[PDB]
Amino acid sequence: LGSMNSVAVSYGGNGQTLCSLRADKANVVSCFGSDVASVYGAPPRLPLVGLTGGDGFVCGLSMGSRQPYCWGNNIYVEAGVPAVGDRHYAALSAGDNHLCALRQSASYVAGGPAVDCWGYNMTGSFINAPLLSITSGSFFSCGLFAANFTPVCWGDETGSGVISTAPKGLEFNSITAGGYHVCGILQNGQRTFCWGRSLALQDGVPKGAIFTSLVAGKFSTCGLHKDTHLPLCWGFTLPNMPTNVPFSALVAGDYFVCGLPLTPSLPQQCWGSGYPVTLPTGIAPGMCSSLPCMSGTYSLSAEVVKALAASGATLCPNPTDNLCINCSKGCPSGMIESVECTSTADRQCSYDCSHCNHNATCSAACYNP
Ligand SMILES: *[C@@H]1O[C@H](CO)[C@@H](O[C@@H]2O[C@H](CO)[C@@H](O)[C@H](O)[C@H]2NC(C)=O)[C@H](O)[C@H]1NC(C)=O
Ligand SMILES: *[C@@H]1O[C@H](CO[C@@H]2O[C@@H](C)[C@@H](O)[C@@H](O)[C@@H]2O)[C@@H](O)[C@H](O)[C@H]1NC(C)=O
Ligand SMILES: *[C@@H]1O[C@H](CO)[C@@H](O)[C@H](O)[C@H]1NC(C)=O
Repeated sequence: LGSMNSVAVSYGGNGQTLCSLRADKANVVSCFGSDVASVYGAPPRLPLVGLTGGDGFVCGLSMGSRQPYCWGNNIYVEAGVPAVGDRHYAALSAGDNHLCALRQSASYVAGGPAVDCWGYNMTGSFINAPLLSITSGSFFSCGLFAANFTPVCWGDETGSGVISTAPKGLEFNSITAGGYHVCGILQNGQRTFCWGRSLALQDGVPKGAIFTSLVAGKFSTCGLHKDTHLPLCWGFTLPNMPTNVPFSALVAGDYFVCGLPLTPSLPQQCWGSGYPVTLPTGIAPGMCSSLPCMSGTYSLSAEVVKALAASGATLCPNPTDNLCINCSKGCPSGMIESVECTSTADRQCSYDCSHCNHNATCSAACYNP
């Protein structure tokens, strides 16, 4: 998820691993976490200028050749350097199951593709116009035009709406993509604007917040304040960020966020930013009932019901009725059930940091001072 930076995180079923460019070394990457493939597969002496991560893989932009070099255990992302030839790339961005690479000016041809992408349902060349930056969602990638600074997205739009609902006309300084939404900092005034049919935008942007950079998970978004350089995170199923430590940059996994401290002496910190819950779909609509929800199901809160309800329509015929959704069975890799499924909420998951002894190699989301 997100864009290229000095730090990156892999996430998903294979574990959670934080990779960072060591400035004390020759811009060589060093990783740690539960995604063992993304730790020990890292190139041991390949100088890199940037990093980006996805579901079980991390890709770096080489210094020498300025081409993508990927490692990890994602079946849709090839290990090593993809079939590029002579092209060179300005930036990288990794989604769940795909990598996108913004071509350098020297490798760009007029009226031709600006981005090369590899991955599931994403392998090909895209936007036929120069872009400044690129960012990747779960199943899509976005970018800002060099001409008018307006955003454009490509890929699978299902569940997000980020391609058609893109604010073509607003000019952005930078944009970051979450799992099903995109947030950006406006060029004029540096306000934060987001789009995409996601519960990460259920409450909206924190009032009066000016950020320098943004990162986003599946259903959450974090930002660094302009002055204090302190993190401010919001979104779905988010618990009440480290308030003390200022950061120079952030990076977001699917359900955790890591930050490179502004002070180079202090080590990296990571914290959980939520957990997945079963939500009603077209195929699994959920039971509208006037009575409390039966065992094994929970009453979806009225706030999210209104958010998931179409324009000018109620989700259940009788608005007072409870919408009962099946309780989630289990937690994703690295997390364990912290709270049981009640009649009012789904089961809550937290990252299992109990097996973090010496030479245990636990999740990257468990690293605090
Ligand atoms: C911003 O600039 C881009 C690139 O110059 C524009 O994208 C092109 O717009 C023309 C005119 O509609 C289309 O014929 C092309 O197919 C577009 N190219 C691509 C790759 O999509 C974009 O329309 C401009 N937007 C604004 C608001 O100025
Ligand atoms: C692969 O991604 C597709 C996205 O395609 C885009 O949206 C559709 C509606 C068309 O306008 C197409 O030209 C666009 O490129 C998804 O529609 C499709 O379901 C995805 N397939 C799988 C197997 O995930
Ligand atoms: C729970 O799942 C079963 C089987 O997948 C389905 O038939 C049922 O409708 C679901 N219950 C609710 C309340 O959605």
